Amino acid sequence: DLADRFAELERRYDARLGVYVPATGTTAAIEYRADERFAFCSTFKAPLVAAVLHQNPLTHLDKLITYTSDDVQTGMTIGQLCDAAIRYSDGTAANLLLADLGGPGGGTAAFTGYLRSLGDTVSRLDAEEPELNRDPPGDERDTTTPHAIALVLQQLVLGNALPPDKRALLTDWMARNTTGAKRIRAGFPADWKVIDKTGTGDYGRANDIAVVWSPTGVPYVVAVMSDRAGGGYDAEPREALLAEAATCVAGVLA
Amino acid sequence: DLADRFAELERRYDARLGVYVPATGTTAAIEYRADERFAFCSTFKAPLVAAVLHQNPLTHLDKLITYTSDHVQTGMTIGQLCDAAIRYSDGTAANLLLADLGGPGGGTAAFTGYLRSLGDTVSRLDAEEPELNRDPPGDERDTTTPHAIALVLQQLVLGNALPPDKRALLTDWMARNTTGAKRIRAGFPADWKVIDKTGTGDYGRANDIAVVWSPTGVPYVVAVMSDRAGGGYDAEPREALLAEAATCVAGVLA
Repeated sequence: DLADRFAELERRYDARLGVYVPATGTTAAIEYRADERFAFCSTFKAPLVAAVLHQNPLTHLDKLITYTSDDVQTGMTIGQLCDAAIRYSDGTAANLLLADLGGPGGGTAAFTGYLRSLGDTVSRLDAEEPELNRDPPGDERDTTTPHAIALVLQQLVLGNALPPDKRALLTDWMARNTTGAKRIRAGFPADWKVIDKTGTGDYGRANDIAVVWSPTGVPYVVAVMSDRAGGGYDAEPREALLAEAATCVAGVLA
Repeated sequence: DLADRFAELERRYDARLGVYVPATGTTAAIEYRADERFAFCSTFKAPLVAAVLHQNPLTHLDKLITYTSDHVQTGMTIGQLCDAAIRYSDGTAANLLLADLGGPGGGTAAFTGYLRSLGDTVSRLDAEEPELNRDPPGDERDTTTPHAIALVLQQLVLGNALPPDKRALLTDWMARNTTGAKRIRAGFPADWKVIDKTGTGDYGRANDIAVVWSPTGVPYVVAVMSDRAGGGYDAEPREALLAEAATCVAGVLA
């Protein structure tokens, strides 16, 4: 019935839609293709910043980054990179943050390890920007699931994965995100608070992961993922699909 | 007529609009506040990439970025930074390229010097990302003019500021830009080619610089710049102002 409404959205937007909202005390979980794999695209940048915060003292956020270009001091701090990675979905920033995690594969293994540390046994990051938005449909590389990513985001924002000060930094960056106004945010009434991280890619990929707070003060975690493989590489992402999906979710949580 | 239409746009969008289109064989120049200063915002990224290309052999584009704390190789080269800076308007990429061009603290001077070398005596870059989008209205720092930036872009894409292979790289990156669909592109009919670089910032700043080709093969250079200083730091940029301005321009060039 809710399932029937999501199926109608898929029909209307010629798309595959995935939704997960964890249960609360007064609401059942919402799950639609929740264990199907979808490309992360830029949604990984929210947990990425969490990983960097967790692995380092707060002072590290003041570290001005340096690099070498022989197959150099910059004016950029890790904190500035965290801000850019979330609020502007800056890919180069994410690549530098991944490298800051250390380990093999530019930090992709370390990031995947951080997710494992949060009990996410499903998600994987294999490549970095820009390739991670460009895997063909069906490729498991660089994917998560609505279910997986929702439970990660829940621990980060609502749980204890980060101490309070670090948690506040992540929450604020997500709260001031500039890219999500036409996705989950558009589907929830204005008196709900929404913090989010978007993701977009080829094959009509459009994602948004959010923590929303009802007027009554109840937090919910909403993960919506979509793609349009029927259109091939050039399929247009449909933000309005995510907004409409968010509206269905809101109607159930109201 | 045209000046009156731009004035009306300013009134309707509560904004300051600047326009410059160089003359061609069959068309008069278009100029509206063309010599007034506006913040570059990310528009500087196109000339930035030209500067790096000019000062280096094409082999430089293959140089890898290694993040250093004391070494973590990224999957990123100078070429990929060029692609990111222009197509995704990556600020972090721009900052790395500024460092590549002038060294630590020297990129902005090197960039300004490059513009001087192209005969642009007006523009200046003083800060890096993100500060360069944040100067108070009336600060001359980090500004160009529609007139200045149009003539720079003309030399880069249509002139011989760059040798053919380098020129082709810059043109292609601009051609595949993902961020400008609602600005100049939105004002020109679909059978016109549009390559562009956008810029957005605080105080309602929204810019776009483009080279457009008519179906008959005639190139025009279009620079549109806007801000909403009266609304203060948080004023919303209005993309539709740029699209409308572009539509007026297109109607005159058709």
